[PDB]
Amino acid sequence: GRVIRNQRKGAGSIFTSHTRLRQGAAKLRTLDYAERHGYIRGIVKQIVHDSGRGAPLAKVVFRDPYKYRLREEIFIANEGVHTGQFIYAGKKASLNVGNVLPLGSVPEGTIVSNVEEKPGDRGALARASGNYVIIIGHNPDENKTRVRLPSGAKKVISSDARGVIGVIAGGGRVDKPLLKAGRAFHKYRLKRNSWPKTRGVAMNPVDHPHGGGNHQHIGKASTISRGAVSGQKAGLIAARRTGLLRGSQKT
Amino acid sequence: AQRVTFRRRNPYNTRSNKIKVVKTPGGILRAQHVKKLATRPKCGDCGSALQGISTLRPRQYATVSKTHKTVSRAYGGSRCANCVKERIIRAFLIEEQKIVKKVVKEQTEAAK
Amino acid sequence: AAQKSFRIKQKMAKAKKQNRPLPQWIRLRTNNTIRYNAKRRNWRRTKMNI
Amino acid sequence: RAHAQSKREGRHSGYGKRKGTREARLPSQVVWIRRLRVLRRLLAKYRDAGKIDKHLYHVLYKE
Amino acid sequence: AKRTKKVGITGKYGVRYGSSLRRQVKKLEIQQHARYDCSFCGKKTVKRGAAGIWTCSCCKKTVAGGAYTVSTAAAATVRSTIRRLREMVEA
Amino acid sequence: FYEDYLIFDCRAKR
Amino acid sequence: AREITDIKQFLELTRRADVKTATVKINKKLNKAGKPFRQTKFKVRGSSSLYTLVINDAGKAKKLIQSLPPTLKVNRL
RNA sequence: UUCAAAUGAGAACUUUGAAGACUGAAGUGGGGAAAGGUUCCACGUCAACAGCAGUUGGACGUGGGUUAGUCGAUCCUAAGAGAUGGGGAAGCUCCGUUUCAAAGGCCUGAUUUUAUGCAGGCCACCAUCGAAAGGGAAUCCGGUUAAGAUUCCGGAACCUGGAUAUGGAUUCUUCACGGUAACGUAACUGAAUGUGGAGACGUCGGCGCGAGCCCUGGGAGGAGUUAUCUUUUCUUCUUAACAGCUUAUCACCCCGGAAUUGGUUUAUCCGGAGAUGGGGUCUUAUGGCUGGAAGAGGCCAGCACCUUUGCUGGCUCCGGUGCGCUUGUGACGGCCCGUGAAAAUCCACAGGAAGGAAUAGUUUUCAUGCCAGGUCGUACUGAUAACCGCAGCAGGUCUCCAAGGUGAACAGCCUCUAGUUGAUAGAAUAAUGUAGAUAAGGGAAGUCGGCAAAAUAGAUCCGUAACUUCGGGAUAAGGAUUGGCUCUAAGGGUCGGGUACGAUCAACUUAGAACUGGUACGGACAAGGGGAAUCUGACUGUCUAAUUAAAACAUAGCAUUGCGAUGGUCAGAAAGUGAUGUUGACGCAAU
RNA sequence: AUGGUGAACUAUGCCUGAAUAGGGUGAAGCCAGAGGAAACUCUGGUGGAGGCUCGUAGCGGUUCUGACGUGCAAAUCGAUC
Ligand SMILES: [Mg+2]
Ligand SMILES: [Zn+2]
Ligand SMILES: [Zn+2]
Repeated sequence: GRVIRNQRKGAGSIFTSHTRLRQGAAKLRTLDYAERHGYIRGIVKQIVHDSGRGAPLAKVVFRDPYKYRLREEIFIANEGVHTGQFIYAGKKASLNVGNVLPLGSVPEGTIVSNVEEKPGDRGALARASGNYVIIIGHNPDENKTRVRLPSGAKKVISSDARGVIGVIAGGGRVDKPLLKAGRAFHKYRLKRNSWPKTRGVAMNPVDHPHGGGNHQHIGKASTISRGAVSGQKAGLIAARRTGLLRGSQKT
Repeated sequence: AQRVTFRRRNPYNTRSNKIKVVKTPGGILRAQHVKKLATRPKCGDCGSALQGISTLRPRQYATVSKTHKTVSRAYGGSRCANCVKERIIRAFLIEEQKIVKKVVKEQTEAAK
Repeated sequence: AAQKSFRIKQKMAKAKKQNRPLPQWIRLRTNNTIRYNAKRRNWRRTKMNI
Repeated sequence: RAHAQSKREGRHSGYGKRKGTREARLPSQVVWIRRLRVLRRLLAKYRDAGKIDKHLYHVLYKE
Repeated sequence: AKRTKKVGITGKYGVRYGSSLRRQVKKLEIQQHARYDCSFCGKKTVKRGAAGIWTCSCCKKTVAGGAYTVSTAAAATVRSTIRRLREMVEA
Repeated sequence: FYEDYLIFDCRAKR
Repeated sequence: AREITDIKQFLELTRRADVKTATVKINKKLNKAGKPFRQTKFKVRGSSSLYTLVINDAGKAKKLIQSLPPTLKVNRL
C-alpha cells in the first residue's frame, strides 16, 4: 500500500504549526526565590489576542530582583484580569484573581488555572479557554494536593506547584456554530494544516484501511487495538466502548 | 492625456514604489517616486501622537536639531504631558502614604 | 536579464568573441583540413544554457 | 457641445435614453447627503444669526 | 421601521445554514456586538476587540472576559467563591 | 513518441 | 536656493572667500496694469548654496552693483 | 488594400509621398520583471533562411555601443537552510542551531625605556546564509547620441563618513531663556545602564481633502474650413527635486461651569472623568507666495545663407466647475473561534559618571566652510518574430500609465495621441463544405432527447402565487411606456441686517404637458425564455491537466474514540534525535 | 535489484508581495412620526451587511458531442457557458 495521512503527520513537513503571529510561549514566571519565600509584584500592561489560541494573553511585567531590568512575562489572561492590574506571584501572596499562589497555599474549592504539574513546568494543566482546575483536598503529610482536571480526572501533584487563580478567559467560544467552511478554514489557517479531512472510506485501499469497495464501507471493525502498529491505527484506538453514550460515565 | 512610466526597474505597485504624477518645465507629465509617509511618535503610556515632535522616518531624525524632536518638559519626546502629570501626582502621593504606613506600624508596635 | 551577474556577463562576452567565422588565411596553411567553424553559435539556433 | 447644450435644456433624457437605473445615474445616498447638508447649513446659519434658539435648533436637527 | 420579524442580525446569512443555527448565532452575535457597562469609568462603552478581549473606548482599559460576553456566569461564581474563601480564612 | 487517442475504441470491441 | 532680503547680509556674504561668482539677472514685470518695471536679481554662488536677492528699485540696484568688490566675478544678463 | 515616383538587372511585398483602413488607452501604444544574450545601431550586402518573392530583415559579413556617492544589488531579517560544540553512524555522512562548551570585545585611559602591556570598569548576546516585489541614508530639471542616460554636459540639491577653523550661542547664579498652559526657539554639556517610539503593516464600505487628468469661459499667437453659415473647429499658453514664510482634520491647553439637556456626523456618538461657547498650542500629509526660474522649455514673427548655419525680437496671462476618472491620504464605521511579519537601523527619554569659566573658558545635534564616496549591473525584446513550446507555432507567460463620445459602465460601437497597414498573390464564382444569415403556411409532427437556432432581453410604472428555515421564492408569472422638438414645475451655493426680502453665481436629476412622424422610438451595439412537477446532493466551494464536473470529494452540524505529559498519535538506521507543541481536554490525535 | 537526479509542470503547506468595472437586493445599528384601561407595536427614512445576486477584467472549461483532427496546436479554435 501507501503511507497514510496519519503516518505523514510526524515528519512535520506541511503539518507543522503556523507560529509567526503568536506572541510567545505563555509560561509562568520562573520559580526563583521570591515565589517560594514571599511574593513579587508585576503589572499587566496589555491583554492581547494570540493567533491559534482562543484564550487571550496577558503581558505581565515583573522586575528582575538582581539586575536593573524589567523582564516581561507572558501569561494566559484570566476572566476578570485587566490592564493596570497588579499581579502578585508567590507563596505569601493573597488569594485574589490573577495571582500565582502555590496549591498548598489555597483552600479546597479554590479555582485555579495554568497549573504546573511539577514545580518549574511554568505552565501545564488548565490552559485553554474557559477551563479551570479545582482543588479537592490536601495531604500536608507527604506534601501533595488532589485536584480535579477539566476531564474529570483526579490527579495528585505537589503542593509546591503553582497555579493562577480564576478561570481562563475566552469561554463560550465553542457555543457558537461556525456555519462556514471559510470560518473553519481561517480557524486552522493559523494553527496547522489539519483541515479539510477526507474520509478513508471514500479513498482507495492503497491510501487507507477503510478504502475501497463497490460500496463505501469499512468492512472490518473500526476498533483497533493499542498493540496495533502505525498504518493500522485508523478508527477508534483501544475503544473500551463504542456507540452512543446512554448514561453516566460509570466513574 | 500623456501616460507615464515607472522611472525605476521595479514594475510592481508596492509600498516602496508609490508615484505621483507631476508636470515638468518641459510640459510633459512625468512620474515622481514618493517616499513612504512618516508616522508620528507616540507616548509609551497612552499610545497617542504626542505634539511638538516632527514627523519623519527614523534615519531623518538624525539630520535635525533636538528641538524638532523634544519638548522642554521632563519626559519630552517620550511621554504626553498628561501622563507626566499623572505619574508626578502618583509619585508624590504614594510616597506620602508610604510615610503614613510607616508611622502607623511604628506607633502600633510601640504600643505593643 | 538586464540585472545580471558578472559571471554570466563574462561568459556571454566569451561567447560573443567566439561568434566569428574562420580567418580565411588558415585555409591556406599546409596540411590544413579546417574548412569552416563547426562550433558556430547563433542566438536563434542554439541556446547556451547558462 | 451641441448635444450637451440640448441636454441642459432637457432633451435626450426620456425613458428611451436611459439604459441604467435611477440609483446608477444618481444615487439616493447622494441626494440625501446634499439635502441634509443643506438643512444643517441653514439651521447653523440661523443659530449664528439669532433667528433661532438652540432649543428649536435641536428638534429641527433631529427632525 | 422594523424590517425583520425574527432573524435580526442573521438576515445576512439569508436562507442558508438553517434556522436553529441562525438562532444560536443570533443569541451570541447580539451579545458580542453589544456595548457593555464599564466598571471603572461607569460608561456604556465596552466593546469587544477579539474573543475574550473587551475594551472601553473611554478610560482605555482592557479586560479579559468571555468570547461573546464580558462575564461568564461560571466566572462570576468563581469571583464570589474566591471573595468568600478569602474573607473566610483570616476572618 | 506519440500515443494518439483515436485508435482507442472499446465500443464494439469486446 | 535661498532668498536674502536685507542688503547688509548680502554684502557680508559677498566677502566670504568661498564665494567666487555672481550673476545679475534683469526681468520685466508688472506690479499692476498701469506700470511695468525692471526687476533685478543678484545671485551669489556659495560652495553649497545659491543666495538670491530680489530688488524692484533700479535706483537701489545700480547702487548695490557698485557696492560690490572687484574680486567677485560678475555676470550681467 | 490602392496609385505614382525613386532605387535597382529585376519590384504585389523595399523607401518616400498621396489615399483608404485597423488597434481604439482591459491598445497592434509607452515601460519593465523573469528568461534570452548583442537580437540594439551603422556600413556593406543577398549563396542559404524569412514554408511566394525580396533591392528588405531579429538573416550574412564587418564594426560601434551599456559611464551612477543618490536607481539597484551590496546590508536586515522572513518562512526556512546550515557549520561549530557535542551526540549517533562501519562509513559516504546524520541530528541539532543555543544546545549538558572555560564559546567573546567595547570605552575611557594609564605611560611618556614605548609601544601598547598593565591599571580599572563595561558587557553576554552566543557563526553564517536567506527577498534586484518585503525593511531600507540621500537627485531633480533641461539638453545631448546612429545607438547611452534619474549615470553623460549644464545648472541646481541632498546623504553618509571624516576632518576641521571662523562666526554665533552659552558661562562669574557655570552646563539657555520665554509662555498660566498646551508648548516655542538657530543653538543651549551629558558616560554606564534602563525604558519608550519609529521601522511596523489586514480587508471592505462610504464621507472629506489634495494631485494629475477630463470639461470649460475670456484673452494673446499659429494652422483649418469658408457656394452658404459658423465672435467658429484644432492647437501652445508649462514650471521639477530642494529651501524659506504660511497653511489642518485629529489631538491638546486656559477661562468657564451645562436639564428647558445641548453639540454633532452621510453614517450617533460626545459631555460634571468638565460639553457647547470664547481664546490659543501642535503634527506640515497637503496646498499657496517666494527662491530654484526663465536665462530653460513651448508657440510665433521677421531678417538672413552653397555653407559650419543661425541672428534678432515678441508672447508664454487670467479664471471657473464637479456623486466626473485614476490615484494618494485623513478621520470614522463594519467583519472575524481569522484581529491581519520580523530584524537591521534611527531617535527621544530617565539617570547623573566625568569633565568643565573670568583677564578667561568650555560647547561643533546652530550657520558657513574643507575632503572622499569604492565593486558589479545598466544596450534591446518582453512577445501573432527577440522567453518556453523541435520553428518566424492562432498556444502559454508577472506587472505599471490609460484621452473624447454614446452609455450604468477600463461592456460593446466610432474617433484623437502613439503604432501597424504584417499574415503567398492573381482570375473566375461549379458542386460539396466551413463560418454567417433569411424564409409562405404549419409549429417539435423532427430526434434517444427541442441537440441547434429562434424567441425573451435595458430602463420607468403597475402587478406578482404555491411553498417557506419568514431570510426568500421574485426580474416570479404577467402587462403597459420609451424618439425628436418646444415648453412648464421642483430640487442649490455665496454675500448682504440698530444693540419678511434683495443681489449674485452655477449645476444635472426627476416629473408633467402640448406639437410632430408612413404608430416609428433600449431603432445600430447591447441585452433573462418562462411555468407546473419529480429523482438527487442542503448551500458557496473541489477533482479525474489531455474523453467522465457529477448524484462523487469537501463543508458547517452531529456523534464516537484515545490521551492528564514518565502521556496519546506519528516520524527516524541511530541519536544527549524529532512533528503535534510558541501545545495542554472549549486542546491535540483518530474515525 | 543497486546506487543516484529531479517540485522550472503539477499537488499541498508556509514567508513575502500584487490583482479584482458597473449594477440589484437592501441585514444590524440609528432618526423622526403615529398608536397604546397600563403593556410595545406600526409607518417612513437612514445605513450599507452577505463564503447573496446580475455581470466585466480574471480564473475555469458545460454544450455544440461545432471547427481542426498528416492541426495554428503531441489538447488549440469559435460561439455557448
Ligand atoms: Mg376604564
Ligand atoms: Zn500620553
Ligand atoms: Zn473605561
